[PDB]
Amino acid sequence: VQLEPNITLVLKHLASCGAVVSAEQQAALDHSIPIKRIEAGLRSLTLWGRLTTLNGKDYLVAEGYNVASSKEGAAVYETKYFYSQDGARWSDLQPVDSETATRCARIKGMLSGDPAKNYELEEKPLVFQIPELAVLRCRVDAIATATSVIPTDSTILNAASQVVPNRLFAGAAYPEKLESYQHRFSLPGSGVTLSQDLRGTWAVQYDAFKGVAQVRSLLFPGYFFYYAANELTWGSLYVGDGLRNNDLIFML
Amino acid sequence: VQLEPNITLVLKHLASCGAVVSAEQQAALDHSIPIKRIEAGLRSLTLWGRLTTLNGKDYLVAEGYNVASSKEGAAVYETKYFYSQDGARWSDLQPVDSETATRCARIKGMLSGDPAKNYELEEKPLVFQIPELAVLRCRVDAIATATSVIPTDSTILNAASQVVPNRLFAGAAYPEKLESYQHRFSLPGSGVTLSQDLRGTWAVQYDAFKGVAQVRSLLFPGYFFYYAANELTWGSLYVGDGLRNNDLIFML
Amino acid sequence: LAANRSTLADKAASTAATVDAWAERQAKMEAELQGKELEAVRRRPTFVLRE
Amino acid sequence: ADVGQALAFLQQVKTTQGASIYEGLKAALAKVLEDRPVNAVEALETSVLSTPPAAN
Repeated sequence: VQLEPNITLVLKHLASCGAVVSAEQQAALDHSIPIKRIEAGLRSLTLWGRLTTLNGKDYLVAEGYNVASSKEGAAVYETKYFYSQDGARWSDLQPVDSETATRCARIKGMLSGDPAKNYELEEKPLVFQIPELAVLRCRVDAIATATSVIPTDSTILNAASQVVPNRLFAGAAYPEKLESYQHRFSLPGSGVTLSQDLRGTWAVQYDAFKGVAQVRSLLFPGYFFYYAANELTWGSLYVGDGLRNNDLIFML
Repeated sequence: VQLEPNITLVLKHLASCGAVVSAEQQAALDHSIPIKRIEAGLRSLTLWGRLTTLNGKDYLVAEGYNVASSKEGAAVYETKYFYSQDGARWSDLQPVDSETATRCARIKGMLSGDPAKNYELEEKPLVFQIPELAVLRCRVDAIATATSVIPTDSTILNAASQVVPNRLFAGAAYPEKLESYQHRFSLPGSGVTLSQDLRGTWAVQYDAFKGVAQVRSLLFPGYFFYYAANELTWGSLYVGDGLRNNDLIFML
Repeated sequence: LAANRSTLADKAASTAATVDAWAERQAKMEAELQGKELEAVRRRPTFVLRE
Repeated sequence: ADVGQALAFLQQVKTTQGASIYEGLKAALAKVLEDRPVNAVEALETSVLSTPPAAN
């Protein structure tokens, strides 16, 4: 049972799904992730995804946290996000207010690739200027609250009521069924899995000979998750512009 | 804690040590290892190494087994070996008698690369003809009984007195010391580690910032082992002609 | 703890003992079979001549 | 002299999921000492006095 997703295995298994990174960025990540993880005091830090931009400088986004705790029936991870445009130097991706969350939710299209740009919105005519990093952080928040996939019963609650890896996890009995996976923020033993999601928003392809399942999000096309059952590893990645697929009812 | 070494991580970590495989052979392995593992009924099957030949068709050697048991104070693995010269089709590497083991031990030089060749030896003048695959099997057996490195206390004994992965293994406390590693055939809790080997036959380089230790054999130059402590993975590989280094006393 | 490890070693010894016992039984039965067959192959002339 | 009294008391009371609380603790300690686990204090509730839901 893994303790943390491995970026090498993620990039190896999800390359068929087109979720790839540049070679220079791959090396740069191999160096930069440990540095930032140590100098931020975090226990976990991984590559969350890669958002494409109009000028060719895609945003790499990394997500880290220290400990996850059960609060109000949800497994809350106090996560912290960082962004980068070369894979070597990570900057903070600061949270956004709730009022601005709606405005950035109204902004669509592929991001510009210039962290200093700000878009404009008009309301009753009061104009707001929303920084691009705000739009980025909210798209990341939406995609994160939508997917955040882990296997079912891979976590467990400890005496201090904290969510820790279940080191005696044996694996998913039926890896080709959506019941084997769940959201990260669902408490262990709560029985809520991906099958409770809106029917038709997930696809699962399972290679029963090699034992590798791929779970693709259809609501957010670009989110891929993999689960290897013979080695008991798993991990996910987002690659794409970050916009939700609203025409899903017409495409199924 | 891993359950079985991953060839991708092995080739990634031991590439700096020159332990590399061709690109075509890498893809071919990615397909061929599961096929052979299933159709042989084995629980584990990994790439053991790669022996260079005089005609450019290096022998890839794979090692598999089903279960390891404690017999007579040794953790015996009923291993089975396969060879290949393209990475796609695996043939058997059959054991060799004890009498022929001495003769093939007397044969030196880089292998020919022609599985149908046989060398000649002369004794009191009785001439023996030793097939090349016999020499290959003997060299693999020697290198295997010499190194076969795993971390210390990574295995454990179960109720049926079988050697199984210790899924609660926390990691080596001091990864830069030879006490953290042991031979595979040493029973758990026996206290025999690599520090009991002949002093000077192992080298250890530990990158304390990334947490990756590399253990190189100096007696069989070409055997490399890696241990990553932040992700708790490990694995080894042999690359070379298979001959022992007898001049070690003059080279240290 | 010491008692449990002793018990485990004992049980493994028991299993090895059963394997050895069955091997012994097979060896003995094959020996008896060969003996019977040789006795039979010896008395063939006395059979085809007398009885 | 209260030690023997307490020992009889503990070997007397039965576990909810067993018997002889004394012997339950003894088996727990023997299991912890058999393989000294990572974060033994935390492993008391997650591996020995219980069983994780997808263990086998």
